[PDB]
Amino acid sequence: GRRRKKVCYFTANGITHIDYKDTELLKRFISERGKILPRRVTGTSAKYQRMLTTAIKRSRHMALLPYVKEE
Amino acid sequence: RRVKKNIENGVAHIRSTFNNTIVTITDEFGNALSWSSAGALGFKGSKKSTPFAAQMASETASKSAMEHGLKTVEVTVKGPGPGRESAIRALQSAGLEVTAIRDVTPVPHNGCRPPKRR
Amino acid sequence: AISQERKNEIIKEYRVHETDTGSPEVQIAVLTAEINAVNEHLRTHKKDHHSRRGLLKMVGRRRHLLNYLRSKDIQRYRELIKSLGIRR
Amino acid sequence: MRTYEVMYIVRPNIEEDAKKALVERFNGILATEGAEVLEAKDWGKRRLAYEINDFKDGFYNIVRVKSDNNKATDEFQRLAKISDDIIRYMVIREDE
Amino acid sequence: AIKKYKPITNGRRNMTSLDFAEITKTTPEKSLLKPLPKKAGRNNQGKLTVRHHGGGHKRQYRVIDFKRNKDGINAKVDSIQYDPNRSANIALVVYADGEKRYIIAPKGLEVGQIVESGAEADIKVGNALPLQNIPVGTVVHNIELKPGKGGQIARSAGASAQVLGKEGKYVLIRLRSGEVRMILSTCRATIGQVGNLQHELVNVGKAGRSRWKGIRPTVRGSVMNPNDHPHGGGEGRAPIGRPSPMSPWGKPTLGKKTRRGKKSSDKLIVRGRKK
RNA sequence: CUUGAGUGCAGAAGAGGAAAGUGGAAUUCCAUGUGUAGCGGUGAAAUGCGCAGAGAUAUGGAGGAACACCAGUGGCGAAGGCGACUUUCUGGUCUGUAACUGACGCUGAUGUGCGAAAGCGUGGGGAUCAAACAGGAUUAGAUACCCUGGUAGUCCACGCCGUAAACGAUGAGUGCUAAGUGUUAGGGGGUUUCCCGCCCCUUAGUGCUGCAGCUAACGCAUUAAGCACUCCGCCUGGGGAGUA
Ligand SMILES: [Mg+2]
Repeated sequence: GRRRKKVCYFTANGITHIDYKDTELLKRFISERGKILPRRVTGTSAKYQRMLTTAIKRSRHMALLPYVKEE
Repeated sequence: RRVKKNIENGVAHIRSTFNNTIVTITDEFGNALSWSSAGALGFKGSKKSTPFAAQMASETASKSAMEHGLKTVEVTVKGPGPGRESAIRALQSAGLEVTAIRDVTPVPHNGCRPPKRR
Repeated sequence: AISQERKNEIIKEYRVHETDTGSPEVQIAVLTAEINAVNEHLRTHKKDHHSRRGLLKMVGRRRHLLNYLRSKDIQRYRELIKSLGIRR
Repeated sequence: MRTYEVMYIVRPNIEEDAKKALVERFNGILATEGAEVLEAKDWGKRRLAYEINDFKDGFYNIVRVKSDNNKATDEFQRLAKISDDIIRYMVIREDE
Repeated sequence: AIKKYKPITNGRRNMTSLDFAEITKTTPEKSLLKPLPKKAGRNNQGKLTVRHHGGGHKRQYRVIDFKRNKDGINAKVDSIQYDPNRSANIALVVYADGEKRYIIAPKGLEVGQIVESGAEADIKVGNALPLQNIPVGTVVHNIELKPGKGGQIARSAGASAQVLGKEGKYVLIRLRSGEVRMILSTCRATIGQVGNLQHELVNVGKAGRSRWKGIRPTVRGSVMNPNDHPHGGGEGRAPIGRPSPMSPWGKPTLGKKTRRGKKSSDKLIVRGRKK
């Protein structure tokens, strides 16, 4: 309760964010390949997953951030 | 030219199914020059599934690849299979000068139903 | 939908006195407005489940509060059916 | 009455003049109907993570309108996909 | 919509016909009309060339401006009307200048809606303008193949073409019939599907209702005697003996191609799908 | 009369629903450039595709359907169900609050309506996947598994049927009775310079281990199969038969 990494990463984000205007919360929460870091890795709380998810997705159709970066 | 595209960096693309693996060496573009098939080299079926096929095919196209002549080459990798690791090794034995390997196992986002069976 | 502005307005005329917010008169009026709005949305979109469920809760409770104001009083009852023009 | 942002995206290959009359026109078509062009800016040139018609690279534009929900996107969506200069676009409400 | 008729007798059971909900008046403008005798499918001579026409009901010619020639000038729409000689219902158009001209009706047209004929007339339903300017991924009716004639294309009931893309000269288009053609960049056209969509769910219902139009009967070939048609003759009923089911005039029907491959537009034709 | 119920006021969240709009990968079909003799498949094979240059490789085009990570015993909803994103419309829930009406409540026969997938009509669409079917192989034989193709259909819209292991095989509602432990949205307070961090408490659903007790046993154990009340539905040996 809980065996994941630290509780309380969120101390530097909230209440509402991003939506696209902040790279400085953006790449922290994802990979280098393009996929997302799960909640096991980052140590964030649950709703922030459920926000930053849609944050990056809105960032993708505006092409601020790739669907894929393997090259 | 045109059949003899001489450069010092082209591309290699690789396949490896469970039952067959094909390799090819092309340009940066690419435009295609060589290939080899485990079945082409006499093997059949159950012996296409061998790691050694990676090697003898790797050589077997690498020769004509450096007949045109080439120093370096990139390596794409598809095909979850045995030989995706081995052909790299035996391709270094040819004496060529890979700089990077890109594993692109082509994954969809559920574009179509896969075969139910089994 | 409705929005608090409309709601907080119309109660002032039908509220039996000043501070009140209950006094079921209010409630059948407000619910009346709601069901009409949702009913026209519902004719726009013929097919749904959320709505008709929602209505029939509202209408169902409307009938009840009405059956309550049929016996706590009789004058308010007639007065409100002919004021709002609902429930023949 | 509710708070919309909007982003719109334009190619680089146009001449800078067309960008001017386009933008001013465009804040026009968000303005004309009673709904308020409030705070217009330009995040500007930037490279994309991937190409969208064929362009690696392109322009961005940010503006803002607070309005009723009946005046701005109803016109902009119509005048978005037909226009061969506005590439992509997306509109939201006040959430992050 | 189509209103089924309650069966009361034999000759109504499968019957069906239209509701006429897109109509405002019934009697037309006298002026634009123009008279029309009939021919019953036959020549300047008098001989029958096309079979089974004539027998029908009387009618007239409602004129149309398919050109949409006068450009720029905004218009309005103050009425609909009915048109026998085409499936597509028809609109009347008070131009700005007091002129009056009839136009085929796009689906979803509002009386009082306004519609233009110009280059700078930005896209809506109804507006008339060339192909070069239109965006890709749009449905369009009443294209001209040639500058200034009067359109020949998608002019019937229901939906219409698709623009797949364009060069500078010429311009592509996919039809219904799904088939492709290169079209000029400057031919005048418009946008929006055509009106009446359920003209085809009409179960005509009874024999007369072909005569009312009118058309008239067509007799089969395996019934006649063998002069008049090749299949004919035969004791009792008549399997078609020969292969290659024939017209009365030889010349098969069933699979044979009759496009003449020397025609000039055969380069413009690509990707023949329906024929 | 206010404690049940409902209305408020300030708030929290959500894959709750209907319609429209947008986008990337991927499969496929075709076109073009590159280039030769195999591809693909199996446990082993064969049938098929291919010198008309396949497959492989690169570019760009069309086209339908589904939406990698995220996703978790997580959430929502009355159930069936709902996972790309954005807008429009819109249903209910939980907390705190307590002014506000002052028992308006619970259950619910007959009726009325929503209801997986398959199925049916009418009309559109047709990329995969794939009943029926054909061929191959195995096999004593195989109209079955395996393999290569492959239509309806899957898909959309308006209608219709109206069922399931529709399952937790546990009716709804209220109330009382040991703890521990995680989790989800909230609320009060102490510590902290600031809790955002730590701790203690309290509501609502959510999972596991567990006593009292029950149960024939397995097991349930504040999300009862315990202690009781109300209301409804249902069973009276098995086959015959969910048949006539
Ligand atoms: Mg609890």
